[PDB]
Amino acid sequence: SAYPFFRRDMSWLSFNERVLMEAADRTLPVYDRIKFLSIFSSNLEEFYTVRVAYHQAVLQKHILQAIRETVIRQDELYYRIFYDQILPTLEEHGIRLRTHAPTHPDHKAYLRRFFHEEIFPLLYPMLLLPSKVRTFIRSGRVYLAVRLKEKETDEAYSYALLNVPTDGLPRFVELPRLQTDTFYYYSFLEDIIKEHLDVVFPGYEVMDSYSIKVSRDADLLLDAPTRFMYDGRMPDEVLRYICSSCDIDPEEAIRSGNYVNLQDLAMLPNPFAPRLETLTPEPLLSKHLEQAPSLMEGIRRKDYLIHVPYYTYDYVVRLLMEAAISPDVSEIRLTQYRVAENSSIISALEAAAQSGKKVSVFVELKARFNLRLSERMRRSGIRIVYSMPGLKVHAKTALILYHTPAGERPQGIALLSTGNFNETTARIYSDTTLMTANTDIVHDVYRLFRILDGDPEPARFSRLLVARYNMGEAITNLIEREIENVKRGKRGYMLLKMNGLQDKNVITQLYRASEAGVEIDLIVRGICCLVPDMPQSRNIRVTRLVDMYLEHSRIWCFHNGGKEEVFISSADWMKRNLYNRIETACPVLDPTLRREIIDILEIQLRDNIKACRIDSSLNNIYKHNSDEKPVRAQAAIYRYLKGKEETT
Amino acid sequence: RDMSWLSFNERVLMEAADRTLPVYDRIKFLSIFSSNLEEFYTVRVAYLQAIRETVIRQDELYYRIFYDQILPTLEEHGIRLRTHAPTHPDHKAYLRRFFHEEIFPLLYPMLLLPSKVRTFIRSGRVYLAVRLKEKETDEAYSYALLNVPTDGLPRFVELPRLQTDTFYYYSFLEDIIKEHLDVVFPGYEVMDSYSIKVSRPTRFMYDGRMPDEVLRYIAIRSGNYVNLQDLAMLPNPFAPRLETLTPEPLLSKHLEQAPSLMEGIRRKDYLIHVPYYTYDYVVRLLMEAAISPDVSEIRLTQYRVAENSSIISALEAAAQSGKKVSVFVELKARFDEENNLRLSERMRRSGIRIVYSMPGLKVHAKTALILYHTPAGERPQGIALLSTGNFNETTARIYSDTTLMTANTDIVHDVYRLFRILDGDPEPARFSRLLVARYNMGEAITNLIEREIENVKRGKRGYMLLKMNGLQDKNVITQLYRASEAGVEIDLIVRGICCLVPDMPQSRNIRVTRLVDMYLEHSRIWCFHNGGKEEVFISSADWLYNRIETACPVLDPTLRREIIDILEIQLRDNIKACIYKHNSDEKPVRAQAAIYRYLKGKEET
Repeated sequence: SAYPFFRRDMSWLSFNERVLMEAADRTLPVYDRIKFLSIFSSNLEEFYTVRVAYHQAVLQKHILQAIRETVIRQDELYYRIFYDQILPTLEEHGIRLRTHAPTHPDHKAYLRRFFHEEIFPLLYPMLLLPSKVRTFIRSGRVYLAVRLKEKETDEAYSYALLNVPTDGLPRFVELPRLQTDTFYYYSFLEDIIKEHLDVVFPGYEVMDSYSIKVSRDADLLLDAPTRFMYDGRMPDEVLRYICSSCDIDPEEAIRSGNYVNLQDLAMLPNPFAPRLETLTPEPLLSKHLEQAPSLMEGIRRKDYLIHVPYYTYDYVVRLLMEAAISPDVSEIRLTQYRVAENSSIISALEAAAQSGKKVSVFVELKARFNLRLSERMRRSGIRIVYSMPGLKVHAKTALILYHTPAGERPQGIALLSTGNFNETTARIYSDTTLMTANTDIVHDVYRLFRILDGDPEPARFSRLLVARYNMGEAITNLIEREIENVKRGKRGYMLLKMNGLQDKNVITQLYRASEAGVEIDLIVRGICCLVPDMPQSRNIRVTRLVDMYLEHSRIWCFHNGGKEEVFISSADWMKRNLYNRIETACPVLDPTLRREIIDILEIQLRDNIKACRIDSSLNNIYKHNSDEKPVRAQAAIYRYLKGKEETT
Repeated sequence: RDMSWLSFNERVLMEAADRTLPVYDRIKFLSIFSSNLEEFYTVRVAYLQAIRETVIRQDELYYRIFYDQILPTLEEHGIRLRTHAPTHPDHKAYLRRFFHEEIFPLLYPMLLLPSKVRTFIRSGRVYLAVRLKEKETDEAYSYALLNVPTDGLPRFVELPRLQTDTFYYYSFLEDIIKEHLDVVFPGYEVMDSYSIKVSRPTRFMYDGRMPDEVLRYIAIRSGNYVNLQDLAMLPNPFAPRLETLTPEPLLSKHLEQAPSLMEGIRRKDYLIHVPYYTYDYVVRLLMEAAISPDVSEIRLTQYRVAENSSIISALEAAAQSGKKVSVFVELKARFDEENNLRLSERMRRSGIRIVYSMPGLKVHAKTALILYHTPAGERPQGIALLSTGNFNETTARIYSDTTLMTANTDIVHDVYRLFRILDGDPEPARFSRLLVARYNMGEAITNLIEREIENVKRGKRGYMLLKMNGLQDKNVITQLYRASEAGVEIDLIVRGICCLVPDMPQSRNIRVTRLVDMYLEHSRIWCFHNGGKEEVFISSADWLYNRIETACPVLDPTLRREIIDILEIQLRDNIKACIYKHNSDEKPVRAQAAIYRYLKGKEET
């Protein structure tokens, strides 16, 4: 009906604004902020190469103008933070990231040597004669466009392109130091190059150079560029001089600040070891699990919930290793985003397959995405099955099966999760993992993998929710039940946390639930297309929580009068999630476990330090409140969980 | 000396010429010749007329093998390495797409303007000097330089194939650039291009078809292809059907049929010789250690931390099982990439302790140690792994190395102690059997030499057998001279750079063999005759005061027999290297194939 919806990209840009804000948070240790600057840059790179590109491919066959307008604004904010706060704060703590060329003799002597012995051999000085010689400018790299005037006083300017060899040198170059010195010194690689251009072009007067960067859909030449970003001091004559070979309208050209590709800030060294950066605490264990005779025995006796970064990642692989050398185990089956890197998990699985046990890995990746690693695994006896086009398996489940009679119920352990088991990222992910021996779940997971492995099985699950099967109905039923309850004069409440909410249908149901008097708390960090503070969303509160850990859990709580039901999911509610992929959602059956999740989510909804509420103009508004005691959810959750573990 | 080892490189080229050898074997020898003539020209010529005459006719020998024999032979076995652009449309289409999508974005076309703009030429890299006319009218020439981006792409490009096709098709990377020059220079009639290659600017191998004026626009003129040592990289479509460099990896069938590897080692010492055997035992043993409840800790030396390997995944698994896992890496890169940082961070997150070599004492000793749990002030009991090579095999050229796997209580305690010395722990620095560089090693070697000299003075035979990569040190060359005059017989098996001259008053007793074979002989072994009660050493280096090195005695008699057997195969007469009587009626073989036949035989006993 007549329902409002944010555009998804505007909503996305709102998210990256909040990332930029972490950088502006002066209460945070500098390197925390620097990390977020880098993240912001890498996110906007991804957005450009898939999302802006998409809209550019459509406009061949306003959104684009809106993006550009917003990005130009965010860019200005970025440089204000960088020059007015970051660089100054670094100096307050003895770090000098030089933005101009050193005057100090020793530093000069050093860099001149460095340029000569280390940089220069990695250069490729390219004169640009546009119609005469063709040249490529690779994406994700930084290049210097140099303007040259020769011997003759003639106005005619020459132009040259050179590389900043960050494929062979660091972006940031440390300058030698004495303990008596006030600072540690750093220089941009491209700055050093700028300061020595005269040796590269001896027969010219080097007029100026400007940093450029191009993002493109892929690095290729056409057979007979989503972004072209450059230092704003650059005259258009030289722009149209590289456009003289690129056919690039002033639409993709965005003039920006003096340093580009600043996602490399993630590479800026902190010479004060653990200082200048929030120390992440030591990951907790479960005492209960630890004091069982073996891990598999523990899960056989009780369900466990593991909340990671707070708890270790170690339980998945430890369990896998137990299972490897156990006589009782017939098979192990799990999902994996890719098989490309070596991992503990792969190793535990290889051991198991070599121990004769049936080992299957269902991998959600593509046609044209490793080869040696897969063959090593197959040789070990592991089986690897891919999602052939249509449904890609986004589900995050593992399965350990015991030897059982014949027509008996499968017995074993199911592991279900909001993210991947393999920790392989520099950013730390907050995620939630259920470990259960429950015979209904274990059977459902059992059945799921047979279905994914193409075997005949009835499309029917006891407790599990699978996408393109029972999940759509279940989500509708659950929401509807809250609507009904309000009409019976009972409380109607929902607590919903995910990375993204974008699906028009589910959003419309939510609006109808609000209209019906159902109260809704949404905790959504990324894209949200539901628009808050509206008549149709009058009973909805929208919280975006962004902090050091990536809030990646997907969790659903339906009040149901007071017989609360909690689900853990692999899916956000996008269009592609509820229809294209195979996903999972799982009921948390154990009451104390369900209670914990709600406790945690309540901690999140109580956050007054990082949490932001969204308004109808897509603004990130901090939920700060001096009157109440300060609570930041990522600190508090750790204290809560550590608390309970001392109560063993 | 130099005339003799230029005639050593003659003997390699001789093998390549050998028309009864399998094509890819011949191709690998040509490849060895090209890498050897190179090394010469950095360590010998840079350090002149007498060189040129004999080299330039070898260069003529080489190219004759290559063009007249190697190329058609491949064709005859259904391998088509083209020297020209394809006429076949499918191929023509492919390379054109390949050029645009893969090669072009990796290109840096630079017009050469010699005094206006300065530019560097990287050594070891192949470039294309390109000669341009902007129009056929001009008569004069523009010039340009082009990279051949073999750092991002292979030197030989395979063209797509149908099972029905007669051949496998390959093209040189630079030739594809040659054919597509006009996309790079649309404004010119692209007159020519020539392969160039520099050494350092001491040398300048280049395409002989190149004029000197363009040479002056920036010197040993050769054929149409430079850096032909790349011919090793050229793949063999037919598994191991046309080579000998990859026979079936051997298993230790005894160890294979023990109830576990850890059980096996616990009961007997084992030797593992690589290419010959599987590389898997170390990884598989490490995994057994990772799942085992008995294992208390795992220590290991590493060169760098760079590759995320099977071994890393294992140690991670061990650390996550709660075991102490420390890793001793000797070099940290200066211009640190994030992939190093990421891998190391993941390992740190997993429980693994990265400990970098504390100054001076870089560990070069490539060892591992698996420790069990033991009662009180008990002796450390476990497994120790000591090797001649690096634990992480990420090689292009194939190295042969030897690994001891022992649970011997003396060595295990010795390796234990060594790690604690590397872990900066104050320790009673006294090793029972092991010999450690800035500790007992120099004294011990000296005695070992002085016991043979002693034995000569006692009327008994004095004998040493040493296998080495090379021997530079003056003090020890003279130490070997000291033993030589004092009546001690000496065998030197070496490969690379060595300056000890034979055939003199101080070297009548020093014979020096240099093997002519495919794998890089990396083992470093010391054999002391000791009046017939023989002593053998596995060693991490060759002759002692800079880093920390290890020499390990081979205590087990049968393993000592084994190594001596191997070494002696490398010393026999029917094997290719360089009063008595025999005839010219036995077919010479290669040491490595003989060694393989030997180790295979041993296993099926």
